[PDB]
This record gives sequence, structure tokens and C-alpha cells, in this order.
Amino acid sequence: MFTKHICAICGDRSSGKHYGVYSCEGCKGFFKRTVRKDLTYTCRDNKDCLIDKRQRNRCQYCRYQKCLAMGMKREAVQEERQ
Amino acid sequence: KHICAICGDRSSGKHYGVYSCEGCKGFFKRTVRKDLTYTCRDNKDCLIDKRQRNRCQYCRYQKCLAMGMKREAVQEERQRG
DNA sequence: TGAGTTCAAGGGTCAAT
DNA sequence: ATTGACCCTTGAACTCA
Ligand SMILES: [Cl-]
Ligand SMILES: [Cl-]
Ligand SMILES: [Cl-]
Ligand SMILES: [Cl-]
Ligand SMILES: [Mg+2]
Ligand SMILES: [Mg+2]
Ligand SMILES: [Mg+2]
Ligand SMILES: [Mg+2]
Ligand SMILES: [Mg+2]
Ligand SMILES: [Mg+2]
Ligand SMILES: [Mg+2]
Ligand SMILES: [Zn+2]
Ligand SMILES: [Zn+2]
Ligand SMILES: [Zn+2]
Ligand SMILES: [Zn+2]
Repeated sequence: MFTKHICAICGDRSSGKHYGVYSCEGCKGFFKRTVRKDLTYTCRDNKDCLIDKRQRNRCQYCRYQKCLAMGMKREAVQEERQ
Repeated sequence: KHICAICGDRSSGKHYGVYSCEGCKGFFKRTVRKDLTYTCRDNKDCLIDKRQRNRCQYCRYQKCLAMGMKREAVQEERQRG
């Protein structure tokens, strides 16, 4: 299940790739929501916040940049289903 | 549709492992986040119900713990907004 | 495997105190 | 300062091809 994979973004356990990157269900859901709602975030610190399991929700801006930096593809996010 | 296990007020679901109201939830969260220590004015046996719950923070906290609330379920503070 | 989904239980806000 | 009614986000667990 979540045996041989680690989230490239936050280090949490991973069941496989999502949007092109080995990632956890947290980072997958976060990236999907960000892309679908076309959200913009702001870092109130130095735009280099630590992204690990405990801290990944502290700064949405930095979490999102890391999703991109590790390879997440926005084009892989499909349209909501009606 | 439950009742808060701490003060007997009306519950909005489980919070930090226990059925509890928005009051007791926010109280526990704040206590844990700021790592506050309270002191009881009397015998550490203060009644904790809907109307008295704010009269002794020490006793309110000890009842939170005694009913099962988990410090570890309180997360790191998130950014302002 | 990797798209999709849901909603309980995390979060924050801010008028009232 | 703290409280709590009210609203927003997260992510474990599930379906579908
Ligand atoms: Cl990867
Ligand atoms: Cl005190
Ligand atoms: Cl008090
Ligand atoms: Cl959460
Ligand atoms: Mg996790
Ligand atoms: Mg996968
Ligand atoms: Mg996760
Ligand atoms: Mg990328
Ligand atoms: Mg909760
Ligand atoms: Mg409270
Ligand atoms: Mg949201
Ligand atoms: Zn992750
Ligand atoms: Zn940041
Ligand atoms: Zn309560
Ligand atoms: Zn007391």
C-alpha cells in the first residue's frame, strides 16, 4: 500500500504518484484544490518555510511552491465532475 | 446531536477524541497551543457545567484530560487568515 | 496505479466580554 | 487579554477505469 514510497514534498508516507510526483494524500488533495479553485497564497515569512509533516499546513504559499518544485503538473489535475 | 462530555453543553461532534462543544474545543486548543498552566483557587473540585465552565480554567482543563481529550491532536498553528 | 470523491475533524475569525 | 458561534481546509478512505 504505502510501503516503498515517501512524499517528495513533505516526507509523509505515499501510495504512489499523484500529478507526476510521489506524494501523500495530503499534498495531492492540497494541489488539486489549489489548481481547481485557482487559489493564490501569500507567505508572511521569508518564502522558505520548512515543509514536513508537522509544518506543511503552516504556509500554503510555500507548500504550493514545493509541490511545483518537486514536479507536480497542474495539467494533470482534471476538471471537477458534475 | 451529542452532549459535550466536559460541560454538558450541546456538542458539534468529536474534537481531539471526545464529544465536546465549540467552547471546550477552543479552550483546549488554546491551552495546548500556548502551553498555559492554570492554578485552581480552591480544592481542584470545581463544578464544570455550561454556566460555570469559565469560572475555573484549571478545573476545566483537568476535566478535558479526564474525559479523554488528546494534546497530540492539537496541530501546529497555521498562518493568519 | 492514478484519476476521481466525501465529510469528520482539523483549522481560523472576530464581536462580545 | 479569553470565549465560542460560525465558517473554511485538510486528508484518510473510498470508487472507478
Ligand atoms: Cl517523485
Ligand atoms: Cl490560573
Ligand atoms: Cl480561572
Ligand atoms: Cl487537518
Ligand atoms: Mg498525514
Ligand atoms: Mg498513484
Ligand atoms: Mg497525507
Ligand atoms: Mg512542476
Ligand atoms: Mg476538532
Ligand atoms: Mg472556548
Ligand atoms: Mg477548501
Ligand atoms: Zn506530502
Ligand atoms: Zn512560507
Ligand atoms: Zn463543553
Ligand atoms: Zn478549580
